[PDB]
Amino acid sequence: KDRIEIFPSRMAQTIMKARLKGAQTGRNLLKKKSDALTLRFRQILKKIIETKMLMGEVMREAAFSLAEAKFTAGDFSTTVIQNVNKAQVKIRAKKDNVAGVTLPVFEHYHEGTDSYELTGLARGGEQLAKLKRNYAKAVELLVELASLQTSFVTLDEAIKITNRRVNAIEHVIIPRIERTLAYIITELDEREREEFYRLKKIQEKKKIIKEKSE
Amino acid sequence: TMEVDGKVESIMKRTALVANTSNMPVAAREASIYTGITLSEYFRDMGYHVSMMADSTSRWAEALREISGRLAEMPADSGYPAYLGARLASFYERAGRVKCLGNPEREGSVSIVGAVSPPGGDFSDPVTSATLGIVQVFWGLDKKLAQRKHFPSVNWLISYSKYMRALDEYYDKHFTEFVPLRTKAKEILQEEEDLAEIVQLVGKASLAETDKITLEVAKLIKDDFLQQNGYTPYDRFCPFYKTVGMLSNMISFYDMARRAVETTAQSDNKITWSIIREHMGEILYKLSSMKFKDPVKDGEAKIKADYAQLLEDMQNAFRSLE
Amino acid sequence: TMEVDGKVESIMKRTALVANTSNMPVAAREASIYTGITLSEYFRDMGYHVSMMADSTSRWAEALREISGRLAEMPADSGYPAYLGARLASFYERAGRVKCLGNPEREGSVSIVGAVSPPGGDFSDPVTSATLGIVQVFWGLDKKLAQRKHFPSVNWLISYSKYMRALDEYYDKHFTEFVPLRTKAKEILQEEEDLAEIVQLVGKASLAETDKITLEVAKLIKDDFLQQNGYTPYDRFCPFYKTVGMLSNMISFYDMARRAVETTAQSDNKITWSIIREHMGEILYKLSSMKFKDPVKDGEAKIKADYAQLLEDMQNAFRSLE
Amino acid sequence: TMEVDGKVESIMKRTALVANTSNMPVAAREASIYTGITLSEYFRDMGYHVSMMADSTSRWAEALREISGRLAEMPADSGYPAYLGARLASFYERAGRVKCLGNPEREGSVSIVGAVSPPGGDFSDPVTSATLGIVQVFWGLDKKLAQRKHFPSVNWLISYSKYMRALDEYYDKHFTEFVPLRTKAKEILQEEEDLAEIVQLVGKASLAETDKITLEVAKLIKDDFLQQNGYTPYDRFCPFYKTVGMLSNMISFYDMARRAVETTAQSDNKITWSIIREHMGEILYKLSSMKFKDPVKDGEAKIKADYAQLLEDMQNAFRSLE
Amino acid sequence: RGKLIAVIGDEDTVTGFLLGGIGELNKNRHPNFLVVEKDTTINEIEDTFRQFLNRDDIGIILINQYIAEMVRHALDAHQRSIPAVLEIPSKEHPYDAAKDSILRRAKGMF
Amino acid sequence: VCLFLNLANDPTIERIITPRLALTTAEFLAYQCEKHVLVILTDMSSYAEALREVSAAREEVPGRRGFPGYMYTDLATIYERAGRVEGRNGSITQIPILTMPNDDITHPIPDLTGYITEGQIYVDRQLHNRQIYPPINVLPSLSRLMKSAIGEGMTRKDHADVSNQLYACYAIGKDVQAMKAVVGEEALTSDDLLYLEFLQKFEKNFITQGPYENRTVYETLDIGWQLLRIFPKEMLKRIPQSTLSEFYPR
Repeated sequence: KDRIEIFPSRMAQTIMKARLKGAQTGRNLLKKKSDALTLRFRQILKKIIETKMLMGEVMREAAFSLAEAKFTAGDFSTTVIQNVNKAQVKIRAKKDNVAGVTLPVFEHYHEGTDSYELTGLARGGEQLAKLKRNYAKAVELLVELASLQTSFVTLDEAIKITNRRVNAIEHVIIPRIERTLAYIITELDEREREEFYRLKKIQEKKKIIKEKSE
Repeated sequence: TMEVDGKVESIMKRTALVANTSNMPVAAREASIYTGITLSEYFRDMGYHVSMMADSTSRWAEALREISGRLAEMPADSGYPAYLGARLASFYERAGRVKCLGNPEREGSVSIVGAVSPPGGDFSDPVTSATLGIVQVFWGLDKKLAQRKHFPSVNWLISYSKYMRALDEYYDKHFTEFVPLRTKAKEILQEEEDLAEIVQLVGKASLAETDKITLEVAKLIKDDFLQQNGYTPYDRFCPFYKTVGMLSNMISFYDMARRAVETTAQSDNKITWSIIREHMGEILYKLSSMKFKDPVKDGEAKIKADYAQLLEDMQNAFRSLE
Repeated sequence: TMEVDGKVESIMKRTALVANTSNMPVAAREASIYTGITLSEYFRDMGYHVSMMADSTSRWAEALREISGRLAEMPADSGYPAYLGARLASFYERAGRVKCLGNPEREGSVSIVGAVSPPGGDFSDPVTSATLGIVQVFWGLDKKLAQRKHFPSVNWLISYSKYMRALDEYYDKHFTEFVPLRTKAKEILQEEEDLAEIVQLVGKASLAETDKITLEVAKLIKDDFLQQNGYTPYDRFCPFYKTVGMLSNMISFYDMARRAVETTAQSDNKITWSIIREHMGEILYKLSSMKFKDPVKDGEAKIKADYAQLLEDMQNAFRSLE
Repeated sequence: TMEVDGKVESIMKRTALVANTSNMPVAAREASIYTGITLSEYFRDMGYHVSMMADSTSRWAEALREISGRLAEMPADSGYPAYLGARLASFYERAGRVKCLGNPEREGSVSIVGAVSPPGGDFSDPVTSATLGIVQVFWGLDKKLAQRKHFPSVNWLISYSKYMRALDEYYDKHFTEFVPLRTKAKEILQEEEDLAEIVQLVGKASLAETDKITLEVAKLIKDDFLQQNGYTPYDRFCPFYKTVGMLSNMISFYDMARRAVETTAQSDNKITWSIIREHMGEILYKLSSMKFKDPVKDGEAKIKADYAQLLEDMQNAFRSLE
Repeated sequence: RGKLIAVIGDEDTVTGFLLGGIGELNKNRHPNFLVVEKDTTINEIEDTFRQFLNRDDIGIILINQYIAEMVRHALDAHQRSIPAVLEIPSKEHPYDAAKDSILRRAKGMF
Repeated sequence: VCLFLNLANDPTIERIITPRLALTTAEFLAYQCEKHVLVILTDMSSYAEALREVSAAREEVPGRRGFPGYMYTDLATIYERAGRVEGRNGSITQIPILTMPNDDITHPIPDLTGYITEGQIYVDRQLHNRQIYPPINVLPSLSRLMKSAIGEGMTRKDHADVSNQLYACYAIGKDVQAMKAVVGEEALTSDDLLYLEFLQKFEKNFITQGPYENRTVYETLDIGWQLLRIFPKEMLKRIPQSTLSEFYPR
């Protein structure tokens, strides 16, 4: 609705000016928070593009190392896929922070159970070891990229919410207070005008009393 | 015309007018109001239940203001004389139901429906304030609803009646369900009002699934139970059987939808307002077009039967949904 | 009663009351202030350090307003007679420290403390404004604190005292350390005021250690120094040695916490408020409990020694954290 | 000073100043507007084309408010008298181009360019609002553009002129091609007003080539057409033939760039702003330098021929790109 | 307690990440990797992606670019953040920056 | 110094005539004795209250906010007895001092005083509470004729430039200080840390003076330079290079 529904008065005018400036301070701070989130989000998008580009090359090299391993080691794929046991790699989620907003990111970490030790023992040897190394490199790059993606999504949510807050303020709350202030000023002018009329009337009646007495 | 003893008669035989247009002498407005209320008191004393409409008492208050300005008196708020409050109270206080004078025992009434025309549309207006300090029912109207053509433009939040507790003694023995239906309707409109501030600032993503039902049922009630195009053969008049029927169907829909949500919120068969909307696009349109049933072109029995059939249709749709 | 020379003596042996209840005539309501101030000036001339409490200069301005209206004078802002400023000046400016007349050299004084009560706490009310133009001290009221039931409810952001310039000499002679404590207390309160505006608009996550310590020492000051239960035996009156000891301990805590975090910032062995609070939770408890020391039974020596021991414990705890 | 018939003359040979300060009699401040307009009407009657500049009709209006207050008239909207709007209306209405009285046939005129001083840019106060309702042109000088070093500081978004329809008659006779250029220039600038928000949303690299051309030509107009350093010899005074020539060439470039992009959107050899700039840097520099063409030394014919030669070069460059 | 990594890709891809050290069998003996053979249908590849999406300890998910294009509608349904979804190259089909499920959020990717 | 005192409890008519006595003496000392006078009128709000009292005594009806309608002409009569006059080597400068009621810059006294006068110097409550003196808030403060009082031969070559640059860096520092609490300190760039340091040292070394410390304009300018050297030259974008090269080093 149009007006805040405070009753006209000088006290009300003071309170409304305080509240208008409070809402404008909120607008400014939230707009700066949105700008921080937007700069970070844009940076994160650009690095997503760049790291996808790097991922292309890195995966291509890893696939060639796999080819090279097959060259020496043969069809070990089934060996690996069967001796699954438990994972040597386990990822830890971490609470990053930008602006007031918490960004989930990932930390690469090892549980140490290399179920595929000795697998290349017969022939695979160094080529299979280098394959382990290549896909460890891939794991690191993709963990960094996954931290990137999670930050990107959460920043998207944060940006949407903060823009909705800033628009809400500057399109509803501030205009509401401005309308209430205009109404308060008008009604105080009305009080003053009524007082002026009453005093003018009293003065005229005193003049008429002078004429009645003289 | 109206049917008396099966014979139709015009209502100009039971209406009397006291016309003092805006441009006619100003002082005559006061005499117009008092002539009207005295005629109503006469017909009351005969033992009739008269109703006096005062087409605008703000124009009367302006008559008093102008006369007082001519008399050179000291004004109260915004120029009206100090005695505007006393005038309005004494005029409204001639209204109540009475055990009339005289020997043949009788009973009469003079209801007073006094429209206030506040300057600028703001109820700080001294006429409006002094009036609301006296009148027991306040059908405040809202210019924004009026612009949206939500006629009647009654503001269902701030408007009030202090007679509701007096009438239940009669509601519970003529329309026994109406009191609970009314309480639930008011709760629904209050809940939608409370949500409106949140949704305006935040958007509908935050809504609970029962709150979506509250919002959509409130929109149904506002658009299709409250508003009533007064210049159409179907809704120029709306008997209370039709009114209570419409409200009963809408509140029954609300109860069934909330039950459907609260029973499947904990499940994988989760019912949502969107699912109900898609599944019952027809039932909702029937609830929307109930207002078009014509009290006279379609008999009371026909309209009550159709509303009962819509209730059955809904009670089947919800079972088939769940 | 009061202690004087080791004997409890009534306070009416050294007090006088000028009762003027609200229903007693308006003229007397006006002359009450003058009679009181003249008695106070009489004892001033005798040579005493008199102190006068005027329960409502607002209800005095009502007598002035009403009398002006009855006399048919022209009013001014809000209806008060235009000479309200001059009248309030003539009342207040009889204050001060004076070299009394007459031969035997002497110097009394008349402190004046005039309560104001504007409508609804309005700060533009003409009596409040004219007062602010005259009074050297103003202990304004914070309604937020009043509603929180935080007593005293002094608005330490818009209340003011212009006597600090004078009293700095007395402090540099008696409580030499008090002035920088006062300045830092005001600075801390203002920084916390600033930071709360961000905290409510965004949240506490972004605060640095310095900001956290400012907030978590400002809460200590606002709850355990600037808050006083006037009805308890220990805080019915807080001597100045107790007040300066309390403030010294709190500000020393601020200084040393900020020292730790500033010194260990931009370094791996980082100290934080999150560490300090848990490391010396006892120290914070005793800083909070300082208020409970009771001069009436605890000696000045005991209280000074206890506060110095708390300072010692604080230094030990900080030195260990470092 | 001004040049007339090849000699430098002081404009006080053709200017009269009704100048007064704020401590002068209030009746002097209020009478200033009328004294000025009466002198201007005297010269109009002689058949001269008077131009009368009021320096603050807001201060004249405050003089009016003061005189009204001294007379104790009823205060109208926001304190100004009941007749401020009427007085402003009549005063400005005294303007106009007239066939003067008397026998020797004459035309004169009085152009009232009176300034108005809003409170901090708020155009809602009675003097500014009535002035903008009465007046037909408004030039809206802007401290922000002055800060950006854009002289004149005309805002070209708040500014407006309602005489365009009246002047189409004159342009269709003397400067036939100015009208379309006016329309197109204002439309370019209005387009940029939204392209800026597009840039904020998605960045300059995200705009189609046509709207990139819009942006660069709009900056060209801002920097080298609407910007005019008033202290230089060459373009302190810009004759209308030169202005229409400048805008004609700039809009010719705009249309040619739009054509180049639009006619190759249907091809793989699609043209871009980068192609256009790198291929026609000389043309862009020439357009930017069109300012320097000096009317005092570079006659009308020479400037017209130079602008037409720029048009020839631009035609050839676009054709060779095409 | 820590998160895993899951894979939807070729036999070579699964083997390579397995030698990287991602693989385990959970307490249900479920794997965290699918070898994509032509015999498997698109409904089943979508079901596998959905299973990884539902399972809360999975962590990061990897998909070959083209296979993810086939799984796309479930990817488009996966709007939430916590399990990342890395659309990766393949020896069969290269990766393309265009129209990735995550990148659909953006207008600044030119 | 010729000092006129109208105590709070002296007659309000004596208050009405005090500013006029002050300015009459100022006109004698300036336009007849030819010596530059500085008139410091203190608490023009307390003067306007006396004007109100005299009007009500005359039994005029109140104007806006209770003050007389002619308050503009009256305050103008007081203020506009100032300025230099052709053919007399003296002048009269004024520095009215206003107690703004309710801190409302729209109140008739400050509104009319702004209409008649040529600037404003804000004493600010946040600065005062932070215990800065003189709590002159230089962001809303203005001197519409400063551009005549500075430059070579009046103060020094670099006065206008240093003033503009200090204002710009102070405002950017206030902006950065508002942003800090939202983005956090470690999210700040090195330039923003420079601006925060400049804000601190501008409020602590330049604005803050202490009551009895007298700084010539030259000393104020050198303090300004000592603050502007927080920035490398490329950040002082409002100072021309012809000045930067001359003053910046050392």
